[PDB]
Amino acid sequence: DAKSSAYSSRFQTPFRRRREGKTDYYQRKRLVTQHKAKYNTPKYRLVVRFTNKDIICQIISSTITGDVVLAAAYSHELPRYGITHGLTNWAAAYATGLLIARRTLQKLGLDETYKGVEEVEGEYELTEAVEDGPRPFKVFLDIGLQRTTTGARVFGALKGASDGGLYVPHSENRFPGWDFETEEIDPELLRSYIFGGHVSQYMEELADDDEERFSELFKGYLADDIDADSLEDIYTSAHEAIRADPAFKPTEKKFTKEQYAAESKKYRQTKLSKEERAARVAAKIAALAGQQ
Amino acid sequence: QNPMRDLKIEKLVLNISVGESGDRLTRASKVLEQLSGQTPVQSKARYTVRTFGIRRNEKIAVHVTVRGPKAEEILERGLKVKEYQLRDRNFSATGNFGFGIDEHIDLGIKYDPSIGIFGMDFYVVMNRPGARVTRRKRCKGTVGNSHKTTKEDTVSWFKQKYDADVLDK
Amino acid sequence: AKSKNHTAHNQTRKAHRNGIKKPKTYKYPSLKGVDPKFRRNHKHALHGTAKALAAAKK
Amino acid sequence: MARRPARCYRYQKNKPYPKSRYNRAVPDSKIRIYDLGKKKATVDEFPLCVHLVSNELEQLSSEALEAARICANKYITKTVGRDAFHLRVRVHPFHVLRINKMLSCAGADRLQQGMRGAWGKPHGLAARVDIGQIIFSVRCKDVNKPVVIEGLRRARYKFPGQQKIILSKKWGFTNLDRPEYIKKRDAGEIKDDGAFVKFLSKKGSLEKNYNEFPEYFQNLSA
Amino acid sequence: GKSHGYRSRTRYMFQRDFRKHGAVHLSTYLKVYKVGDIVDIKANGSIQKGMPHKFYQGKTGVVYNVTKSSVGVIINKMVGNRYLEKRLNLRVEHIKHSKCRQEFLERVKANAAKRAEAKAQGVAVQLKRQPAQPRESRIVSTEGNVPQTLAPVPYETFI
RNA sequence: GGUUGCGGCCAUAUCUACCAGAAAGCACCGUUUCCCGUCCGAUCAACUGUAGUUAAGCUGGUAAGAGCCUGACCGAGUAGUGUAGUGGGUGACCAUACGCGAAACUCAGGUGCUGCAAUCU
RNA sequence: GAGAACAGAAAUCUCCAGUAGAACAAAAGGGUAAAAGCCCCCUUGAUUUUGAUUUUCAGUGUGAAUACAAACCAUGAAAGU
RNA sequence: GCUCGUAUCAGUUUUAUGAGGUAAAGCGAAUGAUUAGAGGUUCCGGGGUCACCUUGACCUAUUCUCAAACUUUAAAUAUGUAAGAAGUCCUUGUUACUUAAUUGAACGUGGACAUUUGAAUGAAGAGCUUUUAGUGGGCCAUUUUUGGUAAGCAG
Repeated sequence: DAKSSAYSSRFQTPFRRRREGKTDYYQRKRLVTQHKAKYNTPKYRLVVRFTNKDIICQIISSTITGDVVLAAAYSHELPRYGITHGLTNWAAAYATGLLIARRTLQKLGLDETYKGVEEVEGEYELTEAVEDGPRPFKVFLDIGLQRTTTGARVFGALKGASDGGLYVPHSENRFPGWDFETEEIDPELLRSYIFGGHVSQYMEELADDDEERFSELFKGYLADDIDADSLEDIYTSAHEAIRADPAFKPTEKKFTKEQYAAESKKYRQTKLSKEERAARVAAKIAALAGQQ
Repeated sequence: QNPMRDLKIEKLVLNISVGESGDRLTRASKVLEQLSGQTPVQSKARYTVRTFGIRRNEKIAVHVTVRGPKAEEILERGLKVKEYQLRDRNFSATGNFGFGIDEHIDLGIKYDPSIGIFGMDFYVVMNRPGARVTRRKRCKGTVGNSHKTTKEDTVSWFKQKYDADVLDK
Repeated sequence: AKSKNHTAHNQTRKAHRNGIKKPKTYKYPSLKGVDPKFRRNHKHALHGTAKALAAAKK
Repeated sequence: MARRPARCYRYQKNKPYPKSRYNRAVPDSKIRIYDLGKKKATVDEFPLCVHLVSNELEQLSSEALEAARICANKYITKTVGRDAFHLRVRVHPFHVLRINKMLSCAGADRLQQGMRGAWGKPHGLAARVDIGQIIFSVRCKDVNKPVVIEGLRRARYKFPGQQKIILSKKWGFTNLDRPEYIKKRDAGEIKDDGAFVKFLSKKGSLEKNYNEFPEYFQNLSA
Repeated sequence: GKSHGYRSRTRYMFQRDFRKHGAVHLSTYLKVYKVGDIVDIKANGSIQKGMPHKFYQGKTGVVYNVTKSSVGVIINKMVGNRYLEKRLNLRVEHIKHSKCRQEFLERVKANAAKRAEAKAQGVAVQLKRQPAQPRESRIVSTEGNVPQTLAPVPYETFI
């Protein structure tokens, strides 16, 4: 308390996005920097952010005035491809990484090659270059603030991109089920995580055990009357659907932007001018002097 | 008025200070284990004092933090000997509070040999829901002035819960 | 015994008597201290264009 | 070891050499009291302010300030009383003077090396003084003007250089001219602060201003 | 023991100016440097690898080499009676573009644009810059601006 | 126009107090089987947008607000300084001629703008 | 600053403020706040080859340093270092 | 002497663009010092009424004076670069470099570039090399300035 004026004068505020805490500049400082002998070539970042109820994944290359986005892929549009509930789960995180990997490859014109893996058996296999062809698109995973951790959804999307024909360097260290006694990953355990095995196994356990929590949680799955075994089916159907049309169909955008501005402005607080400020103090000075 | 603005216990820290290192610490550790059901951590000495028998880095205290319904249970059994009544003092400017007891081994569970008798220190950290906003890594901010906790808000919460009363002195 | 240890007197007059002339910069500067990766890539690029121009003039 | 004549150190030949973490063995200043007379005295009572002003650039020894401080105070208090004036010394002796002690005995050349290692040891304090600055400021009532003149003209003899006594148009120790000050004091703009006055600012929190200067706002509504 | 270290007499040169300490803004890295681009050295003391010498503060030189995380600059040095060509390997944190060139560049384009127009219509468009020529004649009206009479102010003490 | 994600300039953006927040978003919020990490699922990790909330965050507004930024024929052409004199002054320094020229003070205004993409009565 | 048995100015824990008023082996200065500080984890790049360059400078040496190349490694999820 | 003949130049100015941290200025800006007060304390001492007269500091708003080893700011002079045919613009060729790429970089091939070929003034010839002499005790003056009390003192 009692913030001194000298402190206010001398306080060097950090960068705006550091003040908000959203951007770790020390780490961005070495991501977006580029080999100076590669003068104009952008260095693309595969940025994934796990907000509540949605997954944000996008491809970002830095310019002088600000970051430009090639193409983005969120989890709000996943219902179009068949993923309805639990758009934040680990399996969805893999799917949204697959979706953006397909999206960017088709936007660049490299869809016909680098199919990644059509059959996902969950083994650590990078997307190598083909013999005498354009190189695989190289993007760098900028997870941001959230901690690196084995089995984190952030590396679920990592596996999604690297299985989507997009070459993002990584090690099998942070994928779920990474053993410490031996450096073998479990393809069966990943394949479960790809299709929600860590979720369907909790489906069936609760369903076998009780119904209170099983009906409280997972309510939308109960609404569609879809069982855990169908979770694998719907995730697959999403994958080939994603591999069928990643062309980024937008929404219908009813009540378009000028109307959007129109309604916001009515409920939007305005700012006074000097005349209001002069009037307000005069009324306040008179009130405080009005026999007080 | 507002449902979720109601206060709740965040954590109790169960503090003990031991002059030396040895079997007393070991039994101090295990009495806290049977106290809270979770192993405590040996807070390590910070400086040398030459008068309290302390060299640097000699692990001169034991404490543990308890949260959740187990915290609700453990403060109840800890405040029963306190008699659900407390001094008008002991309340911090943020509304956190604490006090000390003299024994726990046979206070709530059967006493067993080779454990000694230890007094110790309670301290309750109580804040209303939303505390993550000042502890999360991303989008770290503060808690607004209304959301803060004060003496009158905490002591009032002390009244309605347990029907307790303050200022027994 | 004790002597004047240091001075810059008459140095600037000496320096400008013959003048300080710029190093007479040259087209096609000394290709030294450059990145080696650039350098003997630049070798092959100059090789390739020489053959092309040689074949262009036949 | 005796003090040197002041004309040794009169001129501002050297850069400021104050007492610091690099200058630790500095002797204490001889002058220690800078406000004299009824110093707990308000502002309205002493409208007249007169200054002892330097017209030359030199160093005034800390002791010479103390001598003139004594003589000026002693004369004025004997004439118009202790509580009729407020004498304030403006300048403070921060510059540390250095002396190179030479042995004055026969055979001194043997025990001393001339200026090999001529860095003088701290000798005393003085105030570096410039043109047009103020050395002494005396605020008093218009009545006892000639006494303070004689008091301030009896202190110049103890100062090196050629000083001047000039009465100031500013009200006492304020920066405001007499009519401009009275305008504010008439319009409740001014609050006594023991030895000085705080002026109401047209900038800042209106609440704090109203609390600190209620009389101004009351006069506005009348 | 007189000292001539690599960072002597540099208490203020490598300071971080007030309210701009800490990390460096990222437009420093995103700036693109090609060989031959004139650049001026400003040492940002926050980054310690690849700092320039104190003699190179504010000097300007062309770029002859571009490396992984640094550029190579050619500077002229006042030594003896002749200039020597010095090659520095400086991190991009200590370097920025010289805005003198872009002014020459933009003027050339306007100069080229005028030449294209003077090719079609209005030849001899007076290509070369002309410095501030002496003021030409004018008429200064008195209407509503009668010359007021001024006199020097009498001296008073102000104190 | 609001919101989100990534940013650029890095306080006109900060800080202290109070106020408002339609829709959407955000956030708090709920549960530990799994991965994971702690004395403690508080942080982190996972599962659910379901049980609720605008209280807080956040956004914006308010303050003769501190601060910060800009400008002023405001201080001030002042301090200072380059050049000149067989200028003055014993000296200290000062004046003048031809140039450049502040800082503090005073007052006025302002309190983020914007890039890419997406979303939203 | 507010507090908390023993425990006091100072032994340990919690909260609030805290533009750095601490620490960074050692002089002083510069520099650093999701770090260059503290704690933890993993490692040896404190490795090899030579060259180029900066400082002292005769543009000699020595020392120190900078940026690369070819490797080979370390670390990280990676960018990168 | 040599290679050339008005320049790839200049102890200079202007334009523009920087760099500094001295002078000055500043302490109701940090740091270190500083004179005077004014208003406000936990039971981290009232020493006497145990809360009742007597004080035990600190914080706030001021105030005076400073700083070679303090500084927000901040000159003057001095100082760096640029002011074009070795440039600009357009096109497409090489690379074992680079990019996701037929992406860029570097080097280019061809093609358009007089009233002024791209600020001012001047150029007295410009540039380059070889060789060798003497010298390598300095001193004075305005300004700046260190040690000294000062010096026809020392630096």
